[PDB]
Amino acid sequence: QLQLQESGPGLVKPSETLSLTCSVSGESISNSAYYWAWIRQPPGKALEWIATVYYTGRTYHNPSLKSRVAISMDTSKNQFSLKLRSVTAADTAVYYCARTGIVVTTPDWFDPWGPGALVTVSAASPTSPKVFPLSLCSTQPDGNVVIACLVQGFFPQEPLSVTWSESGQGVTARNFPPSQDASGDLYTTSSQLTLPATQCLAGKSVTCHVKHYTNPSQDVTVPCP
Amino acid sequence: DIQMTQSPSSLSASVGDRVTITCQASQDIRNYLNWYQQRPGKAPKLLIFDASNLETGVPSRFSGSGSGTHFTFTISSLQPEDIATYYCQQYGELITFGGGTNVQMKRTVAAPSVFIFPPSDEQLKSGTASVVCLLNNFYPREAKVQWKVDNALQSGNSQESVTEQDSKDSTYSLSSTLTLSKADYEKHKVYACEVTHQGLSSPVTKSFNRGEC
Repeated sequence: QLQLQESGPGLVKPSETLSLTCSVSGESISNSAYYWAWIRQPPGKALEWIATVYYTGRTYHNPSLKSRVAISMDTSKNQFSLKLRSVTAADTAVYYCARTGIVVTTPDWFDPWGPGALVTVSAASPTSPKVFPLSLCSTQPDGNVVIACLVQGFFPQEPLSVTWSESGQGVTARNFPPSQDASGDLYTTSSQLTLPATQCLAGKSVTCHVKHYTNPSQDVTVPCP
Repeated sequence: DIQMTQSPSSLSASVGDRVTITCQASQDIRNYLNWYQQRPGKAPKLLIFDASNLETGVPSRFSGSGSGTHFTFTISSLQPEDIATYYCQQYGELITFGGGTNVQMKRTVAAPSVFIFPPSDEQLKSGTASVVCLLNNFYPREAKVQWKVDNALQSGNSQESVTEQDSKDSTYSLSSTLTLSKADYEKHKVYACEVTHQGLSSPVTKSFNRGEC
């Protein structure tokens, strides 16, 4: 199947140039049938198409970004790339690559897309989260056990993924969007695991896996009640 | 050059409601107007191409009409799965997107389940202390989590986090984390989060005394 995959840095310092590469699999970008575009989306804001490249070298550009944008294409690697200059906090966004020119000989709509890569324009360096096991001091609910993981002080807020060693029937994991700390600059969230008390006996423990940014996943032991 | 004016910016509708999003083009784009559905954390998926046409893998309740400048996207019978942000996109001149419309589902009132978590020993050894108050599967979204430390109202030392509306049961979940230094934490005894929500006849207070958990 046709798949697109963005690659790039998680962080780029202000005023530097952002570089992204889309790796295309299952279709040749040198084919005259399709164009190849970059779209971005700031967190909480609308989609914004950036530029499109064609095998002949023809390029289209968003008028509000043409001056800072360079799009190109590597037919040998079957990749196409985006370069955004003068990045500020306004350029913090998820960046998508997509195929266009589906029905007409010029760009029409985008299908399919890449997964999207977050790019954070910040002078700050990554901060790994400090993960802490949480134990319910409330009343345990109706035959289940509620445990949690505190994921405190990390940056950037994404990509943050929390999974648990237990899953399936009777198990429900709840994750929450990273929240900016009142402390400053860092982010904190939590993950909740509800599972049958049968599956979290005293003395045993469940592991919550916190994978943040490109670092390996932290694995923290969360004791059962 | 060509601007897409998407109205409204957000809406809440009931199951089976007729939901219409309007996209006005600043000039003629004929039928070169597409519609995308975007789930949170995912790339947008094409639903309607060329103003009216159904792409593969799109339920029949999604439709589009119009040609020229005024375009309409219609969910004839809104389902809980259809909660998403929707964008119109024109290609009459380059590519521009509408501002977007996030569609939220209306359902019956559901009170939150509340859970309090005291600070961990590992975090206390690290110098900070965080009390966590969790709210599970509530509707509507509006919910107040009020922190009281020895009956004193806490300000500027908490952070809230609401999940996306659940695509199955249309509820929300909320996390509130009161954060203090270990010094300020050990200077006080009672720690309570008071939860206010329409589904609760009276506010629910989950509390604990320091070191007694």
